Amino acid sequence: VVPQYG
Amino acid sequence: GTMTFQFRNPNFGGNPNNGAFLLNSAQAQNSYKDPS
Amino acid sequence: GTMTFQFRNPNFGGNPNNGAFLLNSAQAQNSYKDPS
Amino acid sequence: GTMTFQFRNPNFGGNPNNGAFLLNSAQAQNSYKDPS
Amino acid sequence: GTMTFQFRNPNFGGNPNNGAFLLNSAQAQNSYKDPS
Amino acid sequence: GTMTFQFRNPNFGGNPNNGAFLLNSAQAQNSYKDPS
Amino acid sequence: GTMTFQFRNPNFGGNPNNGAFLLNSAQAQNSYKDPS
Amino acid sequence: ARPTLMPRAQSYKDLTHLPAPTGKIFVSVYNIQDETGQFKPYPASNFSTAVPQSATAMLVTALKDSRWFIPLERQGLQNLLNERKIIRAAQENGTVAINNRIPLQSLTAANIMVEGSIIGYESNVKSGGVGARYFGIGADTQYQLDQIAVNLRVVNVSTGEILSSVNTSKTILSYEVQAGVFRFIDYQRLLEGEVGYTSNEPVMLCLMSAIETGVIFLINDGIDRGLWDLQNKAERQNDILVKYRHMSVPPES
Amino acid sequence: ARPTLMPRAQSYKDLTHLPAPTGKIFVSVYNIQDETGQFKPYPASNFSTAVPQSATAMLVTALKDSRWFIPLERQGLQNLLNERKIIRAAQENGTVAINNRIPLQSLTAANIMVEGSIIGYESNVKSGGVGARYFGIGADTQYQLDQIAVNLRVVNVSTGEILSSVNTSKTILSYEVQAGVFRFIDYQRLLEGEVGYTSNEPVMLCLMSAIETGVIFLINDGIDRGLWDLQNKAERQNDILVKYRHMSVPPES
Amino acid sequence: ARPTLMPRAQSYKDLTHLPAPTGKIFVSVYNIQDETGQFKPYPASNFSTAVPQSATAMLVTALKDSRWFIPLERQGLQNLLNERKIIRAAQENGTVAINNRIPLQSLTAANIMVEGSIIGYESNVKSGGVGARYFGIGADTQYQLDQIAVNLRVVNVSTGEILSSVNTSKTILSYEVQAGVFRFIDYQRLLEGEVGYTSNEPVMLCLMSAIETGVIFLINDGIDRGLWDLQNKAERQNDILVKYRHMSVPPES
Amino acid sequence: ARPTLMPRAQSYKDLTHLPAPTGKIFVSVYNIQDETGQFKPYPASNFSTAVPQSATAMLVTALKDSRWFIPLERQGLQNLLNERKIIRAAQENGTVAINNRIPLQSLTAANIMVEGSIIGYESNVKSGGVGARYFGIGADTQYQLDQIAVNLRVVNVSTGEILSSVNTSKTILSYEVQAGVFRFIDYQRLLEGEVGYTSNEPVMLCLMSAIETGVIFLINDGIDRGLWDLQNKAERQNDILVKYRHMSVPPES
Amino acid sequence: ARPTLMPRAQSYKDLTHLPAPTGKIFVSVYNIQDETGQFKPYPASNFSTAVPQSATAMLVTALKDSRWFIPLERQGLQNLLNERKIIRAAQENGTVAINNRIPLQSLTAANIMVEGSIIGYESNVKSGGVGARYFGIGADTQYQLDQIAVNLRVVNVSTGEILSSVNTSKTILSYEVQAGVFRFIDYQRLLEGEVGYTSNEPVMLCLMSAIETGVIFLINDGIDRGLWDLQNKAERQNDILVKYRHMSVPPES
Amino acid sequence: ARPTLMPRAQSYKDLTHLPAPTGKIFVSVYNIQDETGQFKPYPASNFSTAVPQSATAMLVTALKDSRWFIPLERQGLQNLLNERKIIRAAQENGTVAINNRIPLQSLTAANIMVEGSIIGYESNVKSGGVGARYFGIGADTQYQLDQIAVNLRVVNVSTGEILSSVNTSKTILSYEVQAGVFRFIDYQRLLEGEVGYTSNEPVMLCLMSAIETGVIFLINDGIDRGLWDLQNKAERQNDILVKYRHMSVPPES
Amino acid sequence: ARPTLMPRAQSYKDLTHLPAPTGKIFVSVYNIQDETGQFKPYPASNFSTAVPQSATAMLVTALKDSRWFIPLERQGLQNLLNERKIIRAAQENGTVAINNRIPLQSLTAANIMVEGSIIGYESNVKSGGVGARYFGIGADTQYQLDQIAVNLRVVNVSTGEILSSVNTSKTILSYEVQAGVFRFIDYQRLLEGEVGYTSNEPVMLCLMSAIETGVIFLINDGIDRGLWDLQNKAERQNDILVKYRHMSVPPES
Repeated sequence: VVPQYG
Repeated sequence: GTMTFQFRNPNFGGNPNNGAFLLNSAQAQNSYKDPS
Repeated sequence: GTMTFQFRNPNFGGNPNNGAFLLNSAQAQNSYKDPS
Repeated sequence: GTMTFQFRNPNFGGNPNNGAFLLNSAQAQNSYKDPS
Repeated sequence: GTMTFQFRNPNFGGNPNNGAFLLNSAQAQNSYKDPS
Repeated sequence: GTMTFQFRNPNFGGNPNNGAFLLNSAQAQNSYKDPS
Repeated sequence: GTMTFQFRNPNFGGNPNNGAFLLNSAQAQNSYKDPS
Repeated sequence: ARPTLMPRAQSYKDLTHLPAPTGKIFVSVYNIQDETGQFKPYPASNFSTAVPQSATAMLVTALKDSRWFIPLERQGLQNLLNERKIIRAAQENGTVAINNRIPLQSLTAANIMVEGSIIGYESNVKSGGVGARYFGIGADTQYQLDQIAVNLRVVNVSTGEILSSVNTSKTILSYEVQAGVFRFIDYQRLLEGEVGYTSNEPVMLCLMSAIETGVIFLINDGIDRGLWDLQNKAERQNDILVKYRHMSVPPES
Repeated sequence: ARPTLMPRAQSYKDLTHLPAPTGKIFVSVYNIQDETGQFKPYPASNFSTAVPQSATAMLVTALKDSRWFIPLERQGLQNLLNERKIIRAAQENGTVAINNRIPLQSLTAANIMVEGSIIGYESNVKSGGVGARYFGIGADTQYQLDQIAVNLRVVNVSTGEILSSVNTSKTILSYEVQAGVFRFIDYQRLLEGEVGYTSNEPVMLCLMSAIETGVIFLINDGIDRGLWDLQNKAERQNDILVKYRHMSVPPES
Repeated sequence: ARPTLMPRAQSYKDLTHLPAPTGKIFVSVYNIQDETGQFKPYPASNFSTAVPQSATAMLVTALKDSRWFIPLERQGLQNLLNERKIIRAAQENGTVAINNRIPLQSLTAANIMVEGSIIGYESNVKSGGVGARYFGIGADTQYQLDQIAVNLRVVNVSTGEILSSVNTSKTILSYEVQAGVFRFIDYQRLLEGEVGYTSNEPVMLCLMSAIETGVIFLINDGIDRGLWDLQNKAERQNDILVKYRHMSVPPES
Repeated sequence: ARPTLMPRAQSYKDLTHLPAPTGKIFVSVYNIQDETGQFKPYPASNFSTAVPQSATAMLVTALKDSRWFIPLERQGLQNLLNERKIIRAAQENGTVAINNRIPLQSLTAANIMVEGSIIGYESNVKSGGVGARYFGIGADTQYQLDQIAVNLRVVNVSTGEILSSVNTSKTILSYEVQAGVFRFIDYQRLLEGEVGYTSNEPVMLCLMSAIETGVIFLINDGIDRGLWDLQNKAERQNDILVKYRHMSVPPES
Repeated sequence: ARPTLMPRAQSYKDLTHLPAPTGKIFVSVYNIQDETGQFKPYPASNFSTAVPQSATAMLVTALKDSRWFIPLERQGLQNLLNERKIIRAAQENGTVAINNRIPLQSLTAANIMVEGSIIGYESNVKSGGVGARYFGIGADTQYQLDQIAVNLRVVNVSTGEILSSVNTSKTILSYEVQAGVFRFIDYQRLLEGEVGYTSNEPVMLCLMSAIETGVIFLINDGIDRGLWDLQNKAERQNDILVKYRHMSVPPES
Repeated sequence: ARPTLMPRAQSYKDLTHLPAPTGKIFVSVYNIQDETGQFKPYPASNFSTAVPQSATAMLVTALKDSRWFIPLERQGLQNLLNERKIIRAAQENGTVAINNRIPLQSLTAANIMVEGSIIGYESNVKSGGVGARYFGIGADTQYQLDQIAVNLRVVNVSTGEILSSVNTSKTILSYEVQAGVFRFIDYQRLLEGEVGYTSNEPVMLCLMSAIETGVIFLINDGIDRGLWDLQNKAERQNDILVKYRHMSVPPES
Repeated sequence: ARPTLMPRAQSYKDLTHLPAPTGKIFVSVYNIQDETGQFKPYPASNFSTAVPQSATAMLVTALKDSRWFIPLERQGLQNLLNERKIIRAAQENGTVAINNRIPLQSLTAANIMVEGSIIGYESNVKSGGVGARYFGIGADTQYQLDQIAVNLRVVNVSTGEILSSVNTSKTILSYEVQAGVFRFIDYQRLLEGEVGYTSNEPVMLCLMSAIETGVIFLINDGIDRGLWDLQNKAERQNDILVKYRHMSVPPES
């Protein structure tokens, strides 16, 4: 994955 | 590519070379005789 | 693009090639006979 | 290479030089006499 | 060098200057009289 | 310099301007009358 | 500068424009009548 | 005329209504070069490129409207670092103005970085035309269509591998409709008329819609390979996603 | 003729009467490049660009008249730092003149920095013309319209993210009206006349009005996303703002 | 028209269904130069190259869809190292954002690196045409075919030797079909018509299919010389592999 | 002919009789670039610019005659620093000549620095012409008008903000009047005559008058916003100032 | 059409079946420059070279298929050293991935290094044509042949002497066959036809076969001068070797 | 022909008889650039400038003949410093020749430095012509006049302010007179003649007279503003000075 | 033809018989640039300059034959310093050859240094021609004259002032004489002939004679202002000197 910050 | 509009008639803004073909193709087509 | 004004008549400042078409299209149109 | 479409007729958008050959090759081919 | 194919006839895609030579060389060669 | 071969005849791949000189120089040379 | 040799005749490798002057200057010079 | 927003194709209305993720992804777009190598032919100038050199600023807009990405400006990074040097050199002294009194935080850096190019431009793929004239009066049409192609690939900035890469295409249609009259109406009079119209699709606008298509192919592929999650598994079957999932099989020629 | 102010479109009268904010925003505009890549065709020179290279000085003017921004000169920053070096090297000695005796404060630096480009220029999008001649006497018209597009994006200088980005467009209209007479009036006389007129919209002026439109799209979007506040919440429904808020849906083609 | 995926030839459907390996091979593709040296002739611009400059981004896509390779981005390595410097300089301070709090690992580096060039482009290898006209009515065809060639070689990064090298070719076909009428129908009337159509194969698309062919020649040769193993020895006789193994004898002229 | 002063427009007679300030303002003009990007078309050379590259030396003259500014030479600053190095290196030794025995003071530096560009040049905005010929004898006129625009902005050198910015425009008028006779007077004789005359407004001279207008817009705006004071408040209603204050509303199109 | 392997001449079938040596020779090919200096004439672009710039990648392929040499990549040496720096900088830390855990060995370096150039390109060495037309119907042919020449020399890397050097040549044949009819068939009808065909040998392909010939002249000369041994002395009289040993006497003109 | 001095206009005879000062002023002229940007049109070369690049060496001559200035060579300063390095390095040793045994003094440096540019060049400001032919015999004239403008400004080298600045102009007149005969004199004979003559004023010579005028405007202005004194107050009313003082009001257009 | 000395004008015979000084003056000539900026028009190449770039080597010859100056080579100073470094590095060791065993003295340096430029070149200052033809037989002439101008100034190397400066001019005359016959002699025969001849003065030779004139103006002016002395005061009235002293008043136009 790639990190999602929201 | 790019389409530019140009008049095909040298009466308007156009290439003056096809004027001689334009008048010769019209005078080979008229059927109108002299009214007398 | 850019529209430049040019005379279509070689009497004025214009392309000299359509002079022969201009006089031939006018002499194919005149109906005036010789007055006598 | 690259094939571009062009009309071979100066009535449409085309080279105005072959108009004189186009009308001369058609008037050397017509068999139609004057109806009277 | 590089040989590109081109039609020698202005009826097809070709140089429009040799149309007048093409029709003059054919009308100097025909022997066909008018059938009547 | 470099000598490139070119046909001098517009029937083959050649400059179309000397077609009118080629036919005029041949029709000024023929002595053949009409057989009848 | 540099002198390049060129034929002045369009029969050989030359400028095709002076063919019409070459034949007209020769047919204005011949005195040979038709033998009969 | 009066100015307005840049007009959009169906792809922008398709891109805007994408389903919501759980969180947005920080992304840097450094440079998208004009790798076509193609310039415009005659009668245009010898120096004018066929494709505009602004594909970098088109992707960053398209990522921003997608509601999935938060782009970080790296194209004007040399100007952004110069503005922070003007702050930071003044922060040591007491000569700060009323603005920028608070200490600035460092640059936000991204987890991915999408980059790519415009992979070739081909002019006059197809051409044609139909003309016809009866006695004095006739008409003719023409058309030429060009083709453009855009590569986009997503790079993981931690390792350096390339996660996904797509190629989208677009056909630039140009046509022309004309009609003319040159005829002898009743003896020694010459009627004559001409009406024409052309239309060129702007390659500036077809490049924007080819990039907007390539973002939806990037976003939908990430949901497939597990690169990132949607906010709901039930919206896997979204009607915008299944439109761009049944296009994943390429056309044949 | 005599010189005057540069003429303005409806967008400048639209931009000037914007509602008042609480405070102005310091902004730096470094460079707006001509990313169109398009040069002028024949009969113009091969080197002349189609779009002028002065889009940087057009935005800084448009931000200044907006009564919302205080721009800081960063285009002539290399000349501005050289003038302060002439002061500061003289300030250490006693050789200061009567001016500049007081110590200068540091450079004011900005909170945002708007940058962008001219995203493509497309010539001859539409063309047409109607001509008609009866016996000797007739007239004809023509038109060509070009298209320009300008990107503008606002960068937060603290973090580096891009807060908002808009694309505005403008159509440059050029036309030509002409009429001519070539006719044999009574035997062996030739009457002849010609009257024509053209008009090209200046792309220098359409670029200025496409940038002035893009600033109002930037300012109105900031009130929507809460980037900055108006001076009164009751002026959210201003009749200039709702004109540019109902244009936020783009046109379709 | 509307954008879609880039269309593919038979080689991409041939490349996708390759048999599965045991593991994938990390590979770096640095640069594939346009070593043809050929530019486009008249009436195109003097500066436009005949082959697009994007052969690097075409191979990395073709290696990625092959399900055999994991490419690592080295073309944007100068931009990738700049993004990690923004992280790593912030990692020493406490000014990291909520993202990138974890320490990043080093760059993944490859075991092989495929590189190569486009070895020459030759225009108008064959040309021809058949035209014929009877009285007034006739038609004509033409065709020109160009040729492209792509070199690809796999380099072992440990020692520096070249493991395998292949040259693939492709013929770009362009043709034109036209028919015209110029005839005197019944006295003093002139019937006249013209219908034509051309078609150029895009060299952007033939370059993509010449690279996709060269990858299958690279993969199949590695199974022969023991560079890498398939997942099963029984799938040595795969019907895609034996198609590209009976093409290993080159054509003769 | 014999040389004289450069001719001036109405703006220079308008600029010279400005009301007196309390004191003059030191100002540096570094560089005013030709940001038009436009070169001259055929039959001129491909390299000749449409606007002269000397807008820097035109503003410094216009500021000097205004009786409001004391300009400081920064364009030849690299030559001015080299002359002072020849003095200062000789001042340490006893090898000074009879001149320059006294120690020189440092460079006077400015409080403001006006800079700007030429924002675009547009050729053939309007064109037209009327020609008419009766039997043998007739005449014709033509005209073309170009357009130029100049930006000027005043920068505070202490902080770096931009105090005021104006855009002035000017239309370069070119026309041509011609008349000709070609007629058969009495049998087998040919009378023939032609008289013509053209006139081009020099763009060198219209650029000078567009800059001289922009200085009065800069000076009058400073009295409005309180940047600097007049010598008397009663001369706020000066008849030159109210001419350039009722022009502050721009023209509409 | 569909892509395939690059077609080969008789020289590649001649090169592949060379007799076996005792061992292979490591060889580096750095650069083979286009030392012809010749560009393509009209109607091609002024910038397009007559010979492709990819003679380096053609020799390395030809040495590889010869079953005598193991080439080492030195053309992409700057990219190969950059990949090993990414490994070696990570090898010191514990941040190596699962690949490249083992320490890499140094670069394999060669005992010889073959280099050379393309020594001149001459266009239109011979030209001719035969045309003939009887009444209305005829045909014509043409031909032009160009010439290319390639130098290759083997350098001992220990001392620096040149062991052997050969020059191989190749003639690029281009021809054209055309036939046309223009004749009056029965009264006032015009029969007319035209059929033509050209063929250009690709200079991309003749350069490849001139290099493949020069390798066999290099290999066979080494067996003569004792530079390297065959696997058996009885295969000195191989029928491929005696073909290229009785060609060692050059043609005369 | 035989060479002579360069011919002079009325301005050089006007400049030479200026009244005497009390002392001369040392002055450095570094560079006067061709800031016109204008090149010569067809049929001249594309690279030839319209104004010669030697305006620096024209001013230094004009200052020298004025009997008011002592110019110091700064254009060949890089060559002058190299000659003194050859002396000074030999002066330390005993290897000096019979010349230069005495120690040289330092460079004389100036109190002012005049610099400037050629502010624009405009071709074909006015054109015209009158032609007329009766039966066989006639004549015609033409004229074209160009315009040049030169800026000169005096810089105080101590502070850096600009003391005075003037702009001088000059009109380059070119004309042509021609007459021709083509007539049938008595039957089948053709008389024919033609006599013509043109004249171009040299722009090399009009540039020299525009600079010589600008020096008298600089010298006369210094007597007005008290920059320097005449040798007698009674010669304030000199008849050369009052000619250039009643020209200080510029012409109007 | 066979080579010989370069032909000389009257100025070289005028320069050689100058009266004798007391001693010669060492002089350095560094560079005389082609400051005309003018290139040759069509049909010459676009790159060929109108004036040759060898004015430096023409002055050094002209100073040498004058029997007044001893020139020192500074144009090949970079090659002269390299030859002395080869000596001096060998002089420290015992490896000097039989030549150069003695230690060399330092470079002789000069007291003055004359430098200058070619101040403009103007083509077609005057043109004309007279042609006339009666029946079949006639003739015509033409002429064009160009103009060149050379600046030379003498710089004192001790202080740096300019002692004297002169401008010399020269007119390059080109003409053409032609006659032709085209006539019908007795019936159907065409006599025809043509004889022509042109002559261009070489601008290489007029530049040499304009420099040789400028040296005599430099030498004669030095005797007037007391820069240097003749060997006898009685030869002040030399008949070569009074020829160039009564030319010191310039011509008027």
